[PDB]
Amino acid sequence: MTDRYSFSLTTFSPSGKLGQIDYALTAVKQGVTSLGIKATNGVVIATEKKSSSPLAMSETLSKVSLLTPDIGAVYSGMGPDYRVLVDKSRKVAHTSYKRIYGEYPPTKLLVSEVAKIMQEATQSG
Amino acid sequence: TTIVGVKFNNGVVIAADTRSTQGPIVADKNCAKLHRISPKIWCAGAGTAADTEAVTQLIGSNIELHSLYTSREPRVVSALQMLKQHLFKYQGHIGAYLIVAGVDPTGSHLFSIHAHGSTDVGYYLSLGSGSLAAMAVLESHWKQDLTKEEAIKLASDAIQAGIWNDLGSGSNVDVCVMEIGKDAEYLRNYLTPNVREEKQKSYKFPRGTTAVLKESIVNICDIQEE
Amino acid sequence: TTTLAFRFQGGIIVAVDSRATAGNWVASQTVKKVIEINPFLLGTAAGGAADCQFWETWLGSQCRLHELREKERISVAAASKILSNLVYQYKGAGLSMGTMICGYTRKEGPTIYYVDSDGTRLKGDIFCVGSGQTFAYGVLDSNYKWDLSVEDALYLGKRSILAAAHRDAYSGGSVNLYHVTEDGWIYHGNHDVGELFWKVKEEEGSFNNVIG
Amino acid sequence: TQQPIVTGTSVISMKYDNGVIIAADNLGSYGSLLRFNGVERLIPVGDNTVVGISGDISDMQHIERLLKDLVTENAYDNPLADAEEALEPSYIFEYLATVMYQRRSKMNPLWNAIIVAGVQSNGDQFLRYVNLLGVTYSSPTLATGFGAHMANPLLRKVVDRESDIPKTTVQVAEEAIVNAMRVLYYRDARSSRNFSLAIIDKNTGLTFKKNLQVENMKWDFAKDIKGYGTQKI
Amino acid sequence: QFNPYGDNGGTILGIAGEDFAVLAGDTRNITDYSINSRYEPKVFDCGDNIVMSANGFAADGDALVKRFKNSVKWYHFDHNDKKLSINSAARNIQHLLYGKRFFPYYVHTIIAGLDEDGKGAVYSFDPVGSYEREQCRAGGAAASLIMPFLDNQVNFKNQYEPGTNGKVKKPLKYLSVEEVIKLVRDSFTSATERHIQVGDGLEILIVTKDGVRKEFYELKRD
Amino acid sequence: MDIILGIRVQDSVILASSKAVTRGISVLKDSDDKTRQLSPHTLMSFAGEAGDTVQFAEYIQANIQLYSIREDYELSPQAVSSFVRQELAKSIRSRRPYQVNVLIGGYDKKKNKPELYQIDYLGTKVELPYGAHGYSGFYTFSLLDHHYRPDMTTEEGLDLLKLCVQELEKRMPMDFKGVIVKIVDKDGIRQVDDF
Amino acid sequence: MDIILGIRVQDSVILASSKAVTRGISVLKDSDDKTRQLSPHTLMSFAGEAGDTVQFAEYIQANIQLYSIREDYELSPQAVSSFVRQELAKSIRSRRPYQVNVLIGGYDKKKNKPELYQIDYLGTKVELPYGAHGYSGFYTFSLLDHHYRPDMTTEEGLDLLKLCVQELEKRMPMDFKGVIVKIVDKDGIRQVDDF
Amino acid sequence: SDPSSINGGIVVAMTGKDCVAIACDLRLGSQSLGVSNKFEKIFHYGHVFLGITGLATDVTTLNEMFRYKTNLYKLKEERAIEPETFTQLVSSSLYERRFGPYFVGPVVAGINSKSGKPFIAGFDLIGCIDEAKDFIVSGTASDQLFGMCESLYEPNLEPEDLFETISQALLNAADRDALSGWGAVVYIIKKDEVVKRYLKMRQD
Amino acid sequence: TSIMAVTFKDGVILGADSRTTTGAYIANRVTDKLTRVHDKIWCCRSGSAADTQAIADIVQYHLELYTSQYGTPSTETAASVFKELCYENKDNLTAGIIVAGYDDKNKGEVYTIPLGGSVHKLPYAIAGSGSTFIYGYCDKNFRENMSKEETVDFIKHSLSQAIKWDGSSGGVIRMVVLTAAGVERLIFYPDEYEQL
Amino acid sequence: TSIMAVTFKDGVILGADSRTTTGAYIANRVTDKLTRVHDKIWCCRSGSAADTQAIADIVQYHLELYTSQYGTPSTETAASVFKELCYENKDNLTAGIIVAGYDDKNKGEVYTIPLGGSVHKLPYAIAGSGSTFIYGYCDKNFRENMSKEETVDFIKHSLSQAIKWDGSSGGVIRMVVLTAAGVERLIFYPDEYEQL
Ligand SMILES: [Mg+2]
Ligand SMILES: [Mg+2]
Ligand SMILES: [Mg+2]
Ligand SMILES: [Mg+2]
Ligand SMILES: [Mg+2]
Ligand SMILES: [Mg+2]
Repeated sequence: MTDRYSFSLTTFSPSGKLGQIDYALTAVKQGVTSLGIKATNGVVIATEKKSSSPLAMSETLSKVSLLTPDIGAVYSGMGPDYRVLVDKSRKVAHTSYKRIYGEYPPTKLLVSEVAKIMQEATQSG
Repeated sequence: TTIVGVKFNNGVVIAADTRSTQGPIVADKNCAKLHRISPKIWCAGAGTAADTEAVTQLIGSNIELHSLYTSREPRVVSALQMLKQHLFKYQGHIGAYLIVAGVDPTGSHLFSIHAHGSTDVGYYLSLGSGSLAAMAVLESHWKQDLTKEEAIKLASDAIQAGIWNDLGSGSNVDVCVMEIGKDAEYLRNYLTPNVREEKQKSYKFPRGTTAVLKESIVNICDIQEE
Repeated sequence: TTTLAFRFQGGIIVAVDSRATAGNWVASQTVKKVIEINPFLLGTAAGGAADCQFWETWLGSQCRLHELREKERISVAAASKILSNLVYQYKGAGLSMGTMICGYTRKEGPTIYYVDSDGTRLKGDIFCVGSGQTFAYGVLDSNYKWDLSVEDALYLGKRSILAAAHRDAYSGGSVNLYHVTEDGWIYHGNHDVGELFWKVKEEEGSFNNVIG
Repeated sequence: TQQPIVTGTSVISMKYDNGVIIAADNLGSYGSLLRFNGVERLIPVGDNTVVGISGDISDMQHIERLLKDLVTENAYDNPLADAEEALEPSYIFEYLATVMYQRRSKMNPLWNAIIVAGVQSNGDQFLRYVNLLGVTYSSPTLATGFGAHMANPLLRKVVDRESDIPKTTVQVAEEAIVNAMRVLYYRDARSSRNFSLAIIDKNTGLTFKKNLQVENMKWDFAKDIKGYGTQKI
Repeated sequence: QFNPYGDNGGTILGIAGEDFAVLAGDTRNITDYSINSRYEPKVFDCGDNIVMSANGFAADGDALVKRFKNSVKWYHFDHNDKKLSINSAARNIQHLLYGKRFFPYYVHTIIAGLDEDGKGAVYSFDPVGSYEREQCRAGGAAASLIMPFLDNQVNFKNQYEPGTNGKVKKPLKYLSVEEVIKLVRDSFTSATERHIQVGDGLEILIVTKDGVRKEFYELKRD
Repeated sequence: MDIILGIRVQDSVILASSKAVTRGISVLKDSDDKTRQLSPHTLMSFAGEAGDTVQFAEYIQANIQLYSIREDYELSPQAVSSFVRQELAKSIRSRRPYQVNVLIGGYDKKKNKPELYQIDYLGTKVELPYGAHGYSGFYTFSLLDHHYRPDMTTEEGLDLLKLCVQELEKRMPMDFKGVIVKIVDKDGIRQVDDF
Repeated sequence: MDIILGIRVQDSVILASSKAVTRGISVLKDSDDKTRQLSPHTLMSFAGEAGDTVQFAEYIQANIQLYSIREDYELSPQAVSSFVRQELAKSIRSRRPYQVNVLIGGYDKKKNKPELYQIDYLGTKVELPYGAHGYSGFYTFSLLDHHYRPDMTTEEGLDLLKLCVQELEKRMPMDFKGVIVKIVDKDGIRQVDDF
Repeated sequence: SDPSSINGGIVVAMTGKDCVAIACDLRLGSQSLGVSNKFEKIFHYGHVFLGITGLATDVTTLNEMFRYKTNLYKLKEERAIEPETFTQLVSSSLYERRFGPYFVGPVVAGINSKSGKPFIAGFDLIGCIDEAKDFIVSGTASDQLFGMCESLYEPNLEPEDLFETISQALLNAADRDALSGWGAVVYIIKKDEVVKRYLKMRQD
Repeated sequence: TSIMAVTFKDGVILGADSRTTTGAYIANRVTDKLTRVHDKIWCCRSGSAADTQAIADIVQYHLELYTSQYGTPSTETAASVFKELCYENKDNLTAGIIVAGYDDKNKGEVYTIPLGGSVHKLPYAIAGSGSTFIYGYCDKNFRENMSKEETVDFIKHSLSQAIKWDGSSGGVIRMVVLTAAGVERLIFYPDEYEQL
Repeated sequence: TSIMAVTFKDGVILGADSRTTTGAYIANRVTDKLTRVHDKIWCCRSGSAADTQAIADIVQYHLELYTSQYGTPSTETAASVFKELCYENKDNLTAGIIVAGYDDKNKGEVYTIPLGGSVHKLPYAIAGSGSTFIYGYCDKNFRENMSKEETVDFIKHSLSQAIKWDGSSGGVIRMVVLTAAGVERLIFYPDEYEQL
């Protein structure tokens, strides 16, 4: 066994494109529409609950997720990838911030941590 | 330290004194010993003060992540299990002695936890240097089917026994009431029976009393423009 | 503690600090480390404070009994040896004593005896005892001469305690000066180290390292 | 220097308006072994004093003989031995206190904590403590060993200072003592259910009660307690 | 192993005035984290206008006081009812303490009264009998909390006269008995707040040419 | 080893270090140089446990020489002293700590100032006009406190140093076999061969 | 104290004893005479624990002086050494033994012979041509073994003694502040004031 | 032997009306030997002030560590760290060395730049936070400081009055401690000005 | 602590006191020392409370995972898991555990695991500090194939004596009955058993 | 060691095992631990053999000299002499002695004197290392005013169990019967008491 894929699966093509990132963006394009609007005294995020079946309970599938008491997230694209990112985002808000400073991270820094996780899946083996 | 926990009709109450000490010296005269693990799960700590605060924040942090992961409100038994397995792993070197109390979908709960990782169940419990003074009161006045008002009275009376009779305990009584189907109400400084009397004299000095060698402005601001 | 005593042309200078500590806690700044055995004899106190007080007061009683019986002033040699023989009987029991027995008689002249709780008894010209002894020795050794004036000798003893008071954490408070002559000792006052330090710094130009 | 072998636990006591109450259980422990169940640890001296003793029982028996000998000696050439020149609580205590401190000073202590309870000639309440170190103190409530930690807090709720003593009746005082003995039985691992209680009143004299038991105990709530955390059955 | 010593806590304070002296001490008696008594007198009138307290291990404290009171009695018998002067009492106490040099009374002793010129006097002793006349001396548990405050407020240490900026010290003006008692009460109130062994009650013995007077004050009981 | 002294005067730093090396009963050497040149204008003297002293000194030397080559630049005395402190501070919580006390005498060519740093085995750094380690200060500091001036010449500094050594030779029980004296200034490091 | 040496030559005994008195950290004296004249032709040097040394030496002195007066006669060095040994042998099983080592240098006027006796604190007596106590022998005995002759003059004995002291001053870690040298012969006891 | 009392020294912090004050002695020693009279124990990162008593090597190390951490904080957060936040950082950093701790007694002091609220805090060597309203004390004369502060302190003191109170608290406490003194520094901190004053004291 | 397990005709009964001490202070007077590792496999705990709780929790986990895969475990299997933990970690444990269970095939079984980590299958077992005082009584009074009522009386009388003499034991006498019929909890208070 | 003394209707009976060990080696397997200090005052010895022999010999001397002057001593008097020696020399003794005697006035009496040197008058007493295992049995089975045969059976059964569990006890069971009729020695061998 062992993970013998210790090399990058995303690489620069001759034209300078990173194929797997572009293809990931194509997968996002196929995904259901979600949006965000910022007001003076608040922010709103919204999306469609595209139910795969009417027998399915769409309330159990949360597309909009609480990350911290003051931060929320919504997505477009592959749901399972989102779900694990929310788990990692919630944990990293504690491990790399709340357990150090005794308070929840500001939006931009939590976003920065999420961005870092996504960057690493673009370069790691 | 004197900390107690008391079960009642529709929930549980915990209480604590507010004196933290360094040997025989009182470091803080109004310490907050009632800590929050989750909104409706609270605990009081005795022993090594850093260990009690550190272990409640860690388990409280993991409890929050667990609550988010499972989409369920946190349970006291989960806090209990996580605390005891952590403390057991460190074999008493983490000197945390806790009374854990709270409400959850299963009901109301009251546990004690010792530094080596052992846990106990009870309707009334006491921990800390004033635990014997407090337990004497609890053993004298506790009964089954206490009301909310009776439990708060009993709990605070048990802390008072520690405050007056135990040198390790003093100052004020903090209380937190966790009732089923309700928000937990934290009652900071529920009792204040130890206010210092006015001093005989004011020790405000005349300005210029202290001898000074040098003065200077300290630059706290960043490097300036232009 | 810092105590010193040295012989010179004009007799003996005795100088001591005034600090008493129990660990890091400064118990007192006004402690007397010169025991006035009698009007002619002085003793310094280092080590055990009670042991030095008790037994040097007792020594005064023995010296008084001697001159009543013999109709003659006791010699510094004899007085010092009464104390050293006494503490030697107690050797092992845990007495803690380091003292200079100082006096000025006809037959001996100015004489200093270092007496110890181990039973050591040493005659000498310069002695320094205590936690700050090394600091005082430096100032003494570099500035000492037999032909010092009483004024300069008094200052040297004062300055040497100041040196120790500054550097040694367990020395300070104030300086007590004595001048021992043949006709008896003469007290030369209590000098607060706090006030003395700044005074000496300015007038002497020393302690440039310290900001004043 | 020794170590205690057969030991007695808490002695508890308090002042009330007309006198003093003192109590102690009837156990002589041998380490964790509850060896002897019929040990009287309250020893009356005359009709005005009761000495309560905890700690080493062999030393208690020695002290018991000293007090017995003290009564004999006081009667010698003393026509007023049963009147003006009878033994006072204060005399008995000072004697014991002298002995205890002398013995600690020879590095061979009587390994005990003692409470002398009684009423003086003028009707004053006497209650004072002495132990193996010769340390003495007086208080409206006094207790030894575990009693100090658990009984005193309860007894001090009745008589918190000197001014509460005249307000406290013998019925209230006895009730508090009996409750304290129950609490000690719940919580002291070296205690027994059986105890003795002595009241020394300036009007009704010495009332010595033997073979008392802790009663009205709460245990029913134990049935509901299951496991140590997660267990339901 | 048997330990012949113990710590009964407590804190005492002696202050010498111009024509008076006070010796104060809290009335709390303790072992470890338990209170033995909220009122156990610690400062004693020993006769001949002398007040005494031997703070630390209470059994040795009581023993010493008892032996000194006894010494006052026998001083009267042996020397035609002569008054024992405070300096003579002090030297006598040194010998009582040094008598047990190799098995000491585990106490810090302080006595107070008037000297033979009628001025206020306080003497301070270590456990083995080294002693000294002092103007100001706190002893016991909260001594380290009280002495710095007294250096500042009685002797005006580190205090200078405004405008001069360190050049002129604040003058050492004499304090009245009412002024001293204020500093004593504030010393014990502060010590009670920050030291667990201090509290319950404060008993002050004031010595003047008229005799010995007592004053009692409540302290916090926690 | 035993005695190491340091004094910063007007335009130079002077380090005096004992020559004796004693292994218990016998004095094995009476000409030992307890110092290493870290850079052209930075000298470090040292004293402590046997082996650790030289091992540490040479390790520091190698690291500073490596830095000098990499950057083609001499680190300031302050920078070198901070590096050394960190190594000792790292060392004190190691499995087996370096038992070494050092003085760092350097001339800062940028600021045109002499600089003396005293660092003990715990990583306790202090910048001083004069310094010592072990018992050396107990004997010498009273003399230095008295005579020292910040505007002293190199020759005056050496005279005050002789007085310190004389006091040591008088009152110290151990025979430290005299001292090797070295001067650090703008022109670099040189040894005073007659002392 | 530290170093005491002894050498018996043709017509005299020479005792060399260090001048230093050290109380832990400081050298309190550098002119201490570690010897007592027991009788006109008998000298005893001594070294050991502080207090005990002088107390013992003076006690022996008093006893020999008492004997001298009572009998109007000087005891032989052998007789004095046997008395001293017994006192030390008595001392070693006492509550608190005298921690003192001695050399007894005497001239026997009856036999017209110099005599050197070495006695340690246990009461271990040996008559020797040359002797020492403590670590002194470790440094000096190889030189004495090589150069010593029983027919040496006093001047030659002093030269060999200088060589021993030089070796001590070179290899001993402690500064013993030189030695006081005394000669015991038919004319009595005298001190060599320049050494 | 005891690491917290080898080098000696003290720090005290007090709150006043719209101001805080933090002060320290200047002594560094090797037990009985005085080594330095310029060893300052107060540091600042932006407007947040940190005093540190105890083992001097750890005082230096922790200062360098918190400079390091507050510099990275500022670069990422794009703002200076606040006293409340820094207090939690000090606590976290100390507790991560739970079974091999820095032998120190840190003291945080400052004013929150947004709320303007005066803030002080103290810690044990292992990270336990003491957030007192009135005053925080630390060092080898902490008992003495507790005694001085408890009697001298009163709430809502003006900056120039607070200076006198904290100065006298420090000075007289240090004079009853062998291992403290050799000079002293007092910081008077207001929302947008900080004054630093070196005090004249006895040098023994 | 006073604990015991006794096999009888219909199965097995576990018995225990309820006292937990810290020195001479009774930290808990209503402790439950009879703990469940499986439906009809229980244990009695003595020694370090932290250790025996930690062990019991791990065993319960192992038997739960065993049951998910291989069905109901035997009492012997449970005892083996206890032993494995106690034996391999003997240097860091202070645990004396009695394991008792009911199979239909094997019926009532009792295994005792003392400090060393050895295993001993017995008709009945006694353990804890208070057991020392009842070795004589239990050996004289135990019979095989007793009835439920006889076994309850045997345990009640035995632990009554252990409690009477051992200061470390006391409170209520808890019992758990394991048979084909199911799991029955019993409790007996001081006023009942002290007069025996 | 396993020793006991039991009062009954006609007087008192002393009982003891016969094992004396040096570590795990049985130095003597036929020891007589029932020793005579007077005609009808005997004792059972436990602890240091040297100490208890030395004490018993001194007591016998004291009671012999007592008898010469004041006539037959009471059992209480004998117990007092034992106590005086054990209490005053408690620092240098390791002795646990049971004193048993028969008067005509007082009948059978038993006094136990444990390590500390205290005295306890009891209806019956048990002591020695093996006694720990029979506290439960003896407490349940003892009755006052038993017959001679019942008391012999009680002691035999009790010491049988003490011997069974205590490695320091063993050998034969010796007994001494003290009544008005006189002094009767009894012995019971392993083959007899082991099968009980
Ligand atoms: Mg004498
Ligand atoms: Mg309290
Ligand atoms: Mg020899
Ligand atoms: Mg100083
Ligand atoms: Mg023996
Ligand atoms: Mg056997």
